[PDB]
Amino acid sequence: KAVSLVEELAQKRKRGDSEVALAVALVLSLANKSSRNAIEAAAEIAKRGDSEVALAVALVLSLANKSGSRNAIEAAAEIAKRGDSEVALAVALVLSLANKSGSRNAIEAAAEIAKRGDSEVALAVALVLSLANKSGSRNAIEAAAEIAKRGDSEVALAVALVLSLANKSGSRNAIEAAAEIAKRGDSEVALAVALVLSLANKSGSRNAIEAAAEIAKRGDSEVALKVALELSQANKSRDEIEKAAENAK
Amino acid sequence: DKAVSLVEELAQKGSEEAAKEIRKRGDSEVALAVALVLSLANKSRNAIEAAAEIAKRGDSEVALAVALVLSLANKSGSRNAIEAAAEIAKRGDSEVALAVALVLSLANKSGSRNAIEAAAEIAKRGDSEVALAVALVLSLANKSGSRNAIEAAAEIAKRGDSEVALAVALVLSLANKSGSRNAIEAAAEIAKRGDSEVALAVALVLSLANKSGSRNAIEAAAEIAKRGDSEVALKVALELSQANKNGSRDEIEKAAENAK
Repeated sequence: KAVSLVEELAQKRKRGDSEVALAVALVLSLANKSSRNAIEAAAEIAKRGDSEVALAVALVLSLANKSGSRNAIEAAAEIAKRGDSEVALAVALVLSLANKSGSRNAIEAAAEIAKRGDSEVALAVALVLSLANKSGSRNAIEAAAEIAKRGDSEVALAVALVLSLANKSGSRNAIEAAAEIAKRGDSEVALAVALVLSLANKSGSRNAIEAAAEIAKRGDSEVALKVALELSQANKSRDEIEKAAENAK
Repeated sequence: DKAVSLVEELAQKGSEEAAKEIRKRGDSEVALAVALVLSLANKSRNAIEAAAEIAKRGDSEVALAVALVLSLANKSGSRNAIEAAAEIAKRGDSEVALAVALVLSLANKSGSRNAIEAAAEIAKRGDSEVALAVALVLSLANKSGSRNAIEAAAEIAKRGDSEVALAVALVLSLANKSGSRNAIEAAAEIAKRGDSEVALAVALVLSLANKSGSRNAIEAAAEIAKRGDSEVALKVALELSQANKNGSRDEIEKAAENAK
């Protein structure tokens, strides 16, 4: 029967694998209601006969119609032509997260990442998006959009570190400053701060963590590294962690 | 019509009604999606039980993500990964299913069984942030083409720490853009070590070396990475950062030699 649904949707088998059959029906059912290139791409997948790939494409395609951005529909077509499940999935995440983002910058950025089709960028962007969506600050979501727009794997990975590290500190000041760093959008500041926060949390001193949030807010790359040095060596005297924290204050 | 038929036929087969609801809505994407979800459940008990929750939801995005994770749980052929996928299907969060799909898919394409073992663990923990961060380290190890990095990625994935994975994926990524085979070589050494403070401190140096655009700086940075001394990376990072700000092409090469 599945071949019938794929055959009807195709026309409008010899292998006989249900999943592939249904999977492709999706790829064609989604293409036929979309972009001439989209329909053409969906066909190429059907000829491929890959269970995993057909779904990822349909998924990126399903997410392409939800945003509406034809650039997303056209970008999904090229990913369908590339036929790499890694690229499709990572773009699915960025697209899915941009939709749940509630930001048109994020949606516009996500479509841009789809065109470029860089797997590494989309995943790192999807991280920064996943964190901004959980942070609950309108400014952070736009910071992520700005980051995703730049299409830089390093800033996304450096900012995601800072956001992730702040969320584990439970310190509103640290989170407040973390969103500030994403706005600034500087890879060198985020990493220098990512160290400080990482080293404060590991030392497990609220005064160290809050001192770090102070450093982050100030956003002075050299100062974070100076404290990172002072904080690192103490980690290697609970009496002393407070000293370097106060000094950083 | 066939969509509701295929879903209904598979729905009759020990299913827990929902098919009538989906049929009443008459959405193909949801219908084909759920059909795939149930089809994958039948051949695979909690999965069959879990798939019904998806069917009643009538959500196109979740059904595919779940079906995808299910499809990959079959190709891995690891029972633990099947059960893990069922718990994710019970949640019905397309984000977790997607991020886990990647880790599972990337672990399958890696060829390391430690990795596939790890990928299954990630599905059980169902941590959206860890699955993505690991997927990075995995995606980067599969592209590096050094069997040790893949096993390094498996170890990282095994520990289930988003910080170490994000710090390591940073150095690996930073090394791949350096074009320096020794930097890439040292980057694989860092991931094996598995130290977050070391990788970050090194990620800094590399970030600064690449930015300054001095091959001496990069090769010096790679030397630092090989040593793996966190305190020494930050010292050079400070010396390197301040040259990147002034732009003294004569100075950058000076602090690069100092790092040796």
